[PDB]
This record gives sequence, C-alpha cells and structure tokens, in this order.
Amino acid sequence: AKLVHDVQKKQHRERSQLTSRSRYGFLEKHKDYVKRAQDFHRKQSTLKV
Amino acid sequence: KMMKNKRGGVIDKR
Amino acid sequence: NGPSDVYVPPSKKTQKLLRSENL
Amino acid sequence: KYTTFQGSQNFRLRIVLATLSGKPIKIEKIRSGDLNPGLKDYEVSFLRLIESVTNGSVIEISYTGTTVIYRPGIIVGGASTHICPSSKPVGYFVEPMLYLAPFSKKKFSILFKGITASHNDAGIEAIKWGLMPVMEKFGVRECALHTLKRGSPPLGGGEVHLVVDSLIAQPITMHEIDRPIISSITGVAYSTRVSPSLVNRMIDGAKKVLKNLQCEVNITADVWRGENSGKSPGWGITLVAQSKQKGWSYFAEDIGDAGSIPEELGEKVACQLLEEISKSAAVGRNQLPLAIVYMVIGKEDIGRLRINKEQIDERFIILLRDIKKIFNTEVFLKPVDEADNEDMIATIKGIGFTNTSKKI
Amino acid sequence: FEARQRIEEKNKESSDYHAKMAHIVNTINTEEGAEKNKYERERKLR
Amino acid sequence: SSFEKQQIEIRKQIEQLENEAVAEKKWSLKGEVKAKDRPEDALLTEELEFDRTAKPVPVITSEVTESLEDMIRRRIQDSNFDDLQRR
Amino acid sequence: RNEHPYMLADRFTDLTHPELIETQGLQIDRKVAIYGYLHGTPLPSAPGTRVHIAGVGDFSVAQIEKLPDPCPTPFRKRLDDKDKLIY
Amino acid sequence: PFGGSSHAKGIVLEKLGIESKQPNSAIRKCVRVQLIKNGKKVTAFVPNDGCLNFVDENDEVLLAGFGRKGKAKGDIPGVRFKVVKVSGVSLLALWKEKKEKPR
Amino acid sequence: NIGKLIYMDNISPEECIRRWRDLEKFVPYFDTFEKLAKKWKSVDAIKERFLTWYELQKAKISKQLEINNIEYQEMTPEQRQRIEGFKAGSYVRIVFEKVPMEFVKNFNPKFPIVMGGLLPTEIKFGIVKARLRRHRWHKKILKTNDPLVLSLGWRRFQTLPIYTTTDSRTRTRMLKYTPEHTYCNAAFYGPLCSPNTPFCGVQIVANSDTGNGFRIAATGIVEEIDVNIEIVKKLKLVGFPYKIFKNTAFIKDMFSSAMEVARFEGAQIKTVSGIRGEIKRALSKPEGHYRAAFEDKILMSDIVILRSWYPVRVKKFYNPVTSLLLKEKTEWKGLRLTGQIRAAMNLETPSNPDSAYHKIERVERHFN
Amino acid sequence: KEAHKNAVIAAREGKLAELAENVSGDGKRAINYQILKNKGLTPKRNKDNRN
Amino acid sequence: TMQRSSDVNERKLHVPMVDRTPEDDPPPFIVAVVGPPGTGKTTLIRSLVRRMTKSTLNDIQGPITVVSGKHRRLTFLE
Ligand SMILES: Nc1nc2c(ncn2[C@@H]2O[C@H](COP(=O)(O)OP(=O)(O)OP(=O)(O)O)[C@@H](O)[C@H]2O)c(=O)[nH]1
Ligand SMILES: [Mg+2]
Repeated sequence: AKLVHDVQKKQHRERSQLTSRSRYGFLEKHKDYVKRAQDFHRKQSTLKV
Repeated sequence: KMMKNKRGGVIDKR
Repeated sequence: NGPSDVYVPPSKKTQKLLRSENL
Repeated sequence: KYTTFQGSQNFRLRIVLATLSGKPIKIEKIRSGDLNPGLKDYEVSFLRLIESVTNGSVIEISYTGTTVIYRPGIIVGGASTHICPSSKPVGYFVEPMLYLAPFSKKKFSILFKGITASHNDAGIEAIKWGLMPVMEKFGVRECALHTLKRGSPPLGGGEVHLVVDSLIAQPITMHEIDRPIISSITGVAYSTRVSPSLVNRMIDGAKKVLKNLQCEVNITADVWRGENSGKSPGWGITLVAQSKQKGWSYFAEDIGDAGSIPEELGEKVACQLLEEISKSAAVGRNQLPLAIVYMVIGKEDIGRLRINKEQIDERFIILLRDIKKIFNTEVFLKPVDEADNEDMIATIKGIGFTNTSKKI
Repeated sequence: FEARQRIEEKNKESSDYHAKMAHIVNTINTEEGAEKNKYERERKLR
Repeated sequence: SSFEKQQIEIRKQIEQLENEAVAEKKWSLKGEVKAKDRPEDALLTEELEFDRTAKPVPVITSEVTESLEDMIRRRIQDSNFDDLQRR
Repeated sequence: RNEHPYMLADRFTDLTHPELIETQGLQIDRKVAIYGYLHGTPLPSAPGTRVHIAGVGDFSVAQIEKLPDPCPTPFRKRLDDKDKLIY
Repeated sequence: PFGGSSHAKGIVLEKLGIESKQPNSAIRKCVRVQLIKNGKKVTAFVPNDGCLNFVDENDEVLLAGFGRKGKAKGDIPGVRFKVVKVSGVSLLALWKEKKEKPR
Repeated sequence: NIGKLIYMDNISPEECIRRWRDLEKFVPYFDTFEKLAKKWKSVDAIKERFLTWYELQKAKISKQLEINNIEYQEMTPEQRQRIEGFKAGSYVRIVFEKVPMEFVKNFNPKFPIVMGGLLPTEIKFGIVKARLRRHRWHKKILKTNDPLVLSLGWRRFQTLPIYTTTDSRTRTRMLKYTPEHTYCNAAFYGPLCSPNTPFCGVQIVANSDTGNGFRIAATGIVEEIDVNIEIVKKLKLVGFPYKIFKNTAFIKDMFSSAMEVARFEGAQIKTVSGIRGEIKRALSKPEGHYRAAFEDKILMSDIVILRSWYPVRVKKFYNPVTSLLLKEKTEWKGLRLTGQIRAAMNLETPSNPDSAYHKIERVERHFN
Repeated sequence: KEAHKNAVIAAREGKLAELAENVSGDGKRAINYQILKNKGLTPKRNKDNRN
Repeated sequence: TMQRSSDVNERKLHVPMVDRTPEDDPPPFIVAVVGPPGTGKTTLIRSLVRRMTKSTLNDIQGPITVVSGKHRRLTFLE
C-alpha cells in the first residue's frame, strides 16, 4: 500500500441466501462455482481420455 | 435520440 | 480553351491545400 | 421581462446577441403590414438551428407569426446537421453560427445542406477567407469550413461542414490602431456544372482590372467535377486582399447567373474589391459586425479598432443601437491625430464575458 | 431493432475511445521522452 | 406581505417533499425487484436500458437483396468467379 | 472579489412615502437607499443591474448617485491628527 | 531538469487522461503543467486518482522530479516530473486530510 | 458629434447620416458597375495602402492597464458614468425598489448588509454539477436528497443534491451517500454560477440545534452547469430457476408476462456466481417464465440478474435563506434531514431483513 | 407488532437523547481531539512502536 | 550559493493574474473582527479606533471606516 488508505481497502462482506429461497441451501458464489466447475472439467478430461 | 436530451422546443402556434 | 484548368484541378497540391562504393 | 424590438430587421443578430447575453427578448411586428405577414421559412429554420445549437432555450412563435419570444439558454453545440431551405444558402446559417461557435460545451461540428451561394449572402469562400481570419486573430485558432460538395442555385444540393474546435473563454481585446499594409491579393474562381473555360475568363477579367496596381495578384481556380458539383450550373468569383504581417483580409465576391459574361463578372468583383479597399480600414464593411461583436464580448478592458469615415452607415449604427439595447454598452469613436484622412478609432470596453458552458 | 442499434453504437464508442487513449499515451511517450533522453544525453556530458 | 406569501408557498412545498422524503420508494428506485415487487407488466410502459448478448439475425429486406444482386452482377460481368480449377 | 462588483453597506434607509404606508398599511414592498463604498470591479451605472443583497434576496438597481468621499485620505511624511478621520 | 533548480513552479493547464476508464492508471494520474520560468509545457504525474481532484486549473502547482526505481508495468516512460504541492499546500497532506486547500 | 448622433435614439439612422453630412443582406452596398468602372479605371488612389516568462505576462497585462488608463483619459460624464462607471472606492447611494417590508422592519445593524453584482450567468437557474466532499471534521456522512445549505457565490440557499459517480467513466450513476473520505460528483438545482467556483455546504444553520459538532459539512468546486442532467440508478431484475438442464434453464419470476419477456429478449443476464447468460424465449403457458442459456449448468440455489438502469431526477427545490428578514436572524429553519423527520413523526428507519449481512461459514466442498 | 415498533422506536429515541445530552456546561462550543491534534487518516500503528 | 539563488528565485514566480484594484483612490480595506461570543471584539474594535482616530467610540454598531495611514484607510466591522 503505497498511496492507499486503510479506510479504502476495507472488507466488503458477502451476502447470504434469501430467506424465502432458503430450502435450496447456500446461495453459492464465484469461489464455490469455480470449485464446482474445475472438478467437473477434470472428471470430463479423464473420461475423454 | 434527437428528443432524448433536449429541454427547449419552438412553440409554433401558427 | 481551358482543358488545362481541369488538368490543374485538385489532383495533389490543391487536393491537399483546398481543405484548410557501389563496387 | 423581455427586451422588445420591432420589425424584422437584423433578426439573426438579435437572436445571436440574445443568446450571447442571456437576456429574454421579444421581436414584435414581423412584417405585419404585408400581404403574407409574419416570419418567413428561412428565419423559422434559423430558429430551429438555434434550438439545435443551444439547450433549454424556449422560442415561442405567435399565432399570426408576426412576433417571436426568445428566452435563451446554454450553448451546448454538439454534432448536428441542418437541411436549410432553398430561400437562403448555407452562408445565411453559418454566418450567425460563427458568433456562437467558440462559446459552447461541445465543439461545433455541423454540416449544412443546401444551396451554396447567393447574390445577397455569404459564400463558402467568403465565410472561410474573410470571416475566419478575424476570428483567428480575435482568439480562436482551430476553425474550418469544409466543402464536401457545393450546389449552385436553384436546386443546390451542396454540403458544408463547419467545424470549430477551439472553445475559448472570451475573445481577446483587439488593438488595431493602424491601417494594415496589403501584402498580396489572392482569390478563388469556382465553377460547377459548366465548362472549365469560364473560370479562366473570370480570372483574366479580374486580373486585367488588377494589373495596374504594383502588388502581386494570384487567383486560384477550381472547377468542380462529378457529384461534388451539385445539381445546378453556376460559377462565381471571390477575391481577397491579404495583409500578411498581421493577418488581415478584405474580401469581395459575386456569382454569375443566366446570361452573364465571365469577364464582366471578374472585372466587376475586382472593382468591387478595390472599392472595399478604399472604403475599408483594418476591417471590411462586412467583416466589421462580428469584429465589433467580439470586441464587445471580450474581457472587461478597452479594445480599440481603427475604422474609416465611409464604414459608418445606417447598418453600422443600427448594429450599435441593438448592441446598446441588449447589453447596455457604448462605443467611443475617437478620431486619430493626423489629418490626411478621416478615420475614427472605435474603443469598446467589453462586458465581462466568459463562456460558462465549457466544463472544467 | 434496438438490439442492433445499441450494440453497434457501443462498439463504435469503444473503438473511438481506445484510439483516443492510445493516441494520447504515445504522444506523451514520443514528444516528451525525446526531451527526457535529450536531458539525459546532455547530463551525461557532465 | 410578499415575503409572507413566498414563505407560505415555500413551507407548503417543504411539507410536500418532506413527507415525500419519509415516504416509501418507488419500485423502480430499488435494486432487486422481482415480478411481485412491482405492478403487473409495468416494464412495457417503462423503456429500460440493458446490454444484449449478440446481434440479432439480420432481416432480409429489398435494400439488402438489391445490394447483394448488384454485387453478383459486378462479379458476373467481370467473371470474378471463385470456382474450383481442375487439376 | 476581482471579477465581482460588491459593496458593504454602512448606511441604510427607506425612501418610501409615509402617507403611502398610511394608505396601503405596512404590507408594502418599499424602496430603500443603501449607501456605502464599493469594491472589486466597476459596477455599471445604468439602472437595471442585478444585485444580490446577501441575506434578503435578489434585486435590480434603480438609480445610483455617487457621493463625495465621507472619509477621504489626504494628499518620510507623517499622518496629521487633523487628518486621522472617522466615518 | 528544470535548469538550475530542484523544484519548479507551474500552472495547471488541464487534467490529461480525464476520460481514462481505469482508476489509478498512469495515463489518468497525469497532469499537463506550464512552467512559469521558461513558459514551456511539460507533463507531470500526481500520486493517485484520489488526489487528482485537488488540482483543477491554473492552480499554481509545484513539481519535482519523479525518480523511477525500476521499469514499472503500467508505466508511460516519458513523463519526468511529479506534482508535490498545489496552491502552496502539500497535496500528500491534502490527501491524508491534514490541511485544507485554500483558494 | 457622431457618437451623440448614434446614441441619440429618437432619430432615424439615415437621419443621423444626413445630419452628419438591413443586416440580412450580408454583402454591402456597392455602386452601379458602370459608375464603379469609371471610378476605378484609375488605380492611384490606394497605392499607398498597397505595397522571463512570468515578467512577460505581467508586462502584457500592465501594458493593457496603461492602455486602459490613457484611453480612459476622456470626457468626464463618459468615463465617470457610462463607459466604465464607478470603479472602486466610490461612495454611492444605491436605490432598490420592491425591497421586502421585513428588512426595513427588522433591520438590526449588527448584521452586515452586503450586496454583490450578479453576472449574466448567475441569474440563470438549472442543474449545477459539482464535485464535492464531506468535510473531514464533519462527523456524519451526507445523504442524497437530504437538504443542505450551500454558499455558492453571493447566495446561500438550501437545496437537495444527489451524489453521483461515473463508474470508470461509463455512466454518471447515482450514489446513496457521499463517500467517507474523498470526492464524489453532485448535482443540485440552483442558480448557475460559473464553473471552477468553490463552495461550502452546511447541514444546520440555526442555533437551537447547533449541538457540539462541526457545522460545515460539505466542501467542493463547481465542475459544470447545464439545464438538464441524465443520471441513472441501477435496478436489477432478479428471477430464480425452476427447471435446469445442462447449459440452459427455465427462469421463474423476474417478469409478469410474455409481453415483458418479449420486450427483453436477447438480454444478457448472469447468476450470482458470475455465470453469464442470455434470455432466449418466453415460455408459453407459465407467463413470466422463460428459457435462458448459460455458460454451463447453473444450480437450483442461484439467482439470475438483469442489470438495467433507471433514470433518476434531481428535485427542483430551492429556497434562499433570507436570514435578515427574520426577527431573530439566527434560528433559520428550512427542510429537515430525513433522520429528523423520522424522529419527529416516529417512523422506524426502513430495514430490509435480508439486506443485513451475516457470518457465512463454508461447508467443506467434496464431490462424488 | 406495535409493541415491537414502539420498542425499537424507544431504543432509538433513548439513544438519541443520551447522545444529545453531551453538551458542555456553558454556551462554549469547545473544540475536540480530531480538530485539535489533526492526526488526519493514519494507518493503525503499534503500541510497541510508541516506545 | 548558486543553487540557493535558483531555488529562492524560483519561489518568486506565481500565477500572473489581473489586479482590478485601482491605485488612485482604493476602497477602505474591509477588516472583519471574528470571534466566539465572549472575547475581545467590541473592546478590541473600540481600542483600535481610539488609538487610530483619538475618539472614544463607545457603543459601536455597523461598519466603521477610519483612516489609518497616508493612503491606507480601512473599515471595521464585527
Ligand atoms: N480578563 C479579560 N476580560 C476580557 C478581555 N477582553 C475582553 N474581556 C471581557 O469580555 C467581556 C465581554 O464583553 P466583550 O469582550 O465586549 O464581548 P465580545 O468579545 O464583543 O463578544 P459578544 O459578547 O458576543 O459581543 C467584557 O466585559 C470584558 O471585561 C481580556 O483580554 N481579559
Ligand atoms: Mg460585540
């Protein structure tokens, strides 16, 4: 941090699943999706082999 | 697109 | 007759100006 | 609320100075005692051009058409196009835009579409070579009238791209206490949809009148071939006299019509130019309006410009009366202190103008 | 219709902006790095 | 007086936009609106702006058939044919 | 300050008409003279110049009569106690 | 660089790169300044986009050299100077709110 | 003689020229061509017309100033009244008509009576675009469409600003508060000053509520003036999947009708996982349900999003303070802040229950 | 519902009252620490660095 | 001392602006006495005008313009 304020590089908090849509648990976000997608891709790669 | 950001207009009462 | 007046139209110069050892 | 004018004289200058000053005006009795009374189509389309250029200005034409209410607004510019009517050429609409042109948010890039020339109006070469240098030394530096195609009357069909792109704050204060020495005299002879020999006939007539003065005469020649020629036959001639040490210029133009001899038109425009040189001092009789308009909307200082005796006329002093009627300023004509000629030096203290539309 | 018009005007705007920014970047590069290298060249003589 | 007239009208519109300020928002002035957070088919009257993925399929009108046909005519009168050539 | 004609008011009066106040009855927007020195750029002398009196509203001037200086400066040297004036 | 001095005073013409769509890009934090001594127009940086809204126009800036310690990534090499004051007030102090810029 | 003739404006202009010895027509009046031919057959009449940096700028401006003085040295009622008029240090009386009653009635000489001359710009109203900043010692953040009293030029006036951002210079879209420690843009309906003029802004100007804190709240300069601004607030349309396949899904409720989906066909949507997508066609029997295609298989626990933009308007509200027309001249009260209105009429502050953040804990992610 | 409404409204007005009665004894709007010492926008620093 | 001379001669340079204040009869410079309620001001304006004009100006009000120099006069207000 050379010219950055610590009140500027704050922590944005992430949002939860809506309580009306709560039976489908855990609204998944981009880290969860990439954990899903690269698993699918490595298993499709070994299936293709 | 011509109307979009205008604010005037001639008022032709003829 | 003035065919040279069309031969000296905006071709290059007026076209650009009329808009402003071994061995 | 409204500054009131009468009659349909100086109509473009009234609407232009109302746009500069920001003062609501009324123009009453637009030819009311007439058989077809009211505003004409070319000045109605000029009002449409004002609504294109500005933003938030409300224009309010009456039922009878004989009185107009202009409550001005911010000059914003932008890119546009204007399909002006056949009653007036593109010079009638690009002449009053040269006042409003350097004082807008976005730069003027307009292309007018219609007839190029007229007997009683400004041409492309008139606007360019005469009226652009006086703005060029009043403070703007990037202004250009381009011809993409030109159309002689009556059918026309010529487009003209007016682009000004120096948005100055205010024009500088003029100080021309001299008569500028004419260094050269050049010109342009144009012809569309006719034979290319008429241009050389015009050039030879103008230069055989001009040959006895001991300066240098140079007239450039353009015939217009193809789609760039427009929809009608026409030809014309525009001479300028060029003071090169300061940049001043004095012009005169005309156009020929059905039955006109080109040597006659060339010598007529040459003699009309020499008479403009005679009746001129540091401006022309037609460059004088926007010269003193930029002097009156300069800074809050004194700017002085030399004029001669014969440039004073009913047009010039009705201009001065309209200037004082809108924003309450006077010109002071002091005479020079040497007496081989009658030249005043008009000193105008400019109002405190800035352009407040350009974003900082 | 609005789809085609909005897409092509956005493409035109982006292609204009990239040209404008690249122009000002390498004009600041050329006609001021020439002076930087001229000052370095006449500082190496000292 | 005239200042009393102006002050009455100023405080009238002050009262108006203060209960406007403490009032609820419109549907369009919140992010995250479902179909039932807003009136029925209110987006036909509303003219929203959104980005779109690909250009639509071109409509084939008489102008584009005319342009394509005179392209074909230029090629076919200059014999600009991109055929295969027999080895 | 140096593109604006301003003025601090050291003297104030209403040159209204008291029998006009007796006619209409104290609701009258009444005329006012404001005396003082002015600073900044030259304020123009024509009537109708717009002016903000900072705290009462916007007006336009009606007539200006400039007055001789009530507290003038006189024409190494020292300042005479005769010429140490006060207004 | 400036001749015989270490700093130079200058006049802010216009914030170059004000239409750059990338925050804290070197094109964006980049100001054009007319030096008052010899009249010539140079180009100077500013510490960030956040302190870019302390200069506006004809601001009586003060500018020193830059001193790049290594070939940067998003650089534009060919801008030599950095803005170190504005209207006689250090804009690092302005950026951390220790002073207020007077006009 | 000639200037008095020009500005004596009850006589015709040709009468001015007559007793000294029309602009739609651009080219001026010339003689007949025959008269001009016999006049300019000769040529000899006009043959004599034919043939450091800082100190430099200061020298130019002092040259202009000495030109000003030596050309002012002229007629006395010309200089001292009408060609410049009342330079500085002139003691004047100045008469205003239609001054309010309350000024003369409540004139207390402690409070100064300042007057300033408005320019041609500053009598115009409209949207002023500023860039402003919460003042570093003002405690509370500022809110859009809460009034604050600006001191913009000579005028002090309470207005309703709306703070915007040009998010990487694409929009000018609408914030809901000012930032904590930097500048934002703003736009308020008020009297159009010139650009580059600075201003302060104050929440509270009275003394009954003057509290213990710092009273000046906002600082800024004016960037631009205009008659209209085009600013937007983002609205997203959220809808949920109910039938998912590979690479395509059927999306339930962001629309109420197939006409609405037809209006929005081809638009790019995305899930909250950032999976991009596009809406393709409205389904027939369930009305607002449509078919979208995505980058890959989305889940049943996702929400799709159509980021759109709704235009928002500045509120044309303007009251100048007029503190000198009061009997107290402090204690000026204008529009209240929104927290003050809620505290007055005891409405609780609006709380969306699913807008509040939580402490999300990840379960470990294992696959088959 | 109205009991919870007046409960949260009473908590708001109680907090606002106990905050707004922080007034000094006389009419003297004393300056405070952030205007007095002027330590504008510093990073978090170390107690071990304070000695 | 040449580097000192350059770095000192540099800080004479400022933005060249116009003046618009006359040199013949300039206005009285506006002096504003600004204080929180309860310190100086009145006592101070009274003391300054008593020293300047030899006149006990008890019970001030409004702007007060006095001559305090051979060419500098100035206006006191509170
Ligand atoms: N001890 C002491 N008292 C002072 C001093 N200066 C002023 N005072 C007192 O301040 C008291 C309040 O009156 P002023 O000083 O005229 O008040 P002010 O500063 O004009 O402020 P306002 O009451 O708001 O008009 C006076 O009665 C003085 O005795 C000082 O230097 N020392
Ligand atoms: Mg006191």
